Amino acid sequence: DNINEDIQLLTDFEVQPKCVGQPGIFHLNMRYRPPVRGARINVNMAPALFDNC
Amino acid sequence: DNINEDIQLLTDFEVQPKCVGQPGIFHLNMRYRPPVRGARINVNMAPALFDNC
Repeated sequence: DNINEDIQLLTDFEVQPKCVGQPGIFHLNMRYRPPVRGARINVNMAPALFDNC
Repeated sequence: DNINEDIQLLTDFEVQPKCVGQPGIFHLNMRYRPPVRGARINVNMAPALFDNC
């Protein structure tokens, strides 16, 4: 949808309070869309027999 | 005379009103020319006797 807003990387400094976050710790949030299984295909056949309608 | 315009085939959809014609019904018009009997031969003999007329 938006790879820029789906994957975010923050340091531990911008997640934890002031002077509490530790250096070298990162927080990666990834909002991805995996393939789905595919459960049912509801097919609705509608035979058309008329030519002038 | 014209075999294309003498033999015409229409579906029932292009003959009946909208959504009224039934599928699988055809209308064949054939305007043919049958042999005629042959009733009389009016023969008109005209003997010609002159050479310079």
